[PDB]
Amino acid sequence: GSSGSSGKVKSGWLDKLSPQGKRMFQKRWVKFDGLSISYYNNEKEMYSKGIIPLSAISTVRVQGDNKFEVVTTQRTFVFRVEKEEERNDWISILLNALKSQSLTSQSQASGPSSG
Repeated sequence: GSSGSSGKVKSGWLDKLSPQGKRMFQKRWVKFDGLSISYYNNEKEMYSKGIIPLSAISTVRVQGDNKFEVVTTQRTFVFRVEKEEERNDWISILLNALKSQSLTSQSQASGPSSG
């Protein structure tokens, strides 16, 4: 165990679910540093806030096609990607940053392989 490969961050156009009726989707810029998820609105805004703390993230799972649902102590959020590799990537990135903050946590899948 004690794995750790490159790729602890990720940033790209993501469709956030603002409304509560799957009536539409709003695209917003997202970026991960390693502590929290900072995602701002596509358009330039002022006096606005929108950051999800890694601690809030209780669990992560996949949804629909090329989509996933991120549960947060506050309110579950749904993020959609444009590529398959991304969908899986994002999740992994989070799960990886979740195990660091929480030892002996719920394991998803281990891949012991070097080169």
